Amino acid sequence: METVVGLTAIAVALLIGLGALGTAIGFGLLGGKFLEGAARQPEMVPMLQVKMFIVAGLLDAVTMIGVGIALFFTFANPFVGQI
Amino acid sequence: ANPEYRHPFMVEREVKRVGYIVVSSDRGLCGGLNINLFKSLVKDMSGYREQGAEIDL
Repeated sequence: METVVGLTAIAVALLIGLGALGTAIGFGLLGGKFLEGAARQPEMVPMLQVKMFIVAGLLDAVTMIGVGIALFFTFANPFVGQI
Repeated sequence: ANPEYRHPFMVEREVKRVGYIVVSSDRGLCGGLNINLFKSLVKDMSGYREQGAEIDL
């Protein structure tokens, strides 16, 4: 049984870690274009900020499916029942 | 297309100094060409002299 419990801790770390890595690089790309666009014309900032949050919902979609499943593997455990 | 930059020529500074480029002939035999021009130059220059502004030519 210790293999199933130990490999669940790694699965949780890979599932949260690969989401922490992708969201930080993915928003640093988008964020830089938002600051650049703000510098080109500060009159369009309120509109551009709303457009940035509209893309933020597509960018952080699947990374939260892994943070939810990882927090569901630390407290609950669907693999222990399967023996 | 590029609102981020405005060249100093495209923005007005409301201060007291002005410049003029005056075009005139080299030869004579003109039926009032330079006389009517200098009359208009002096008319507009006086508005700046009276407003306290300096002039370059």
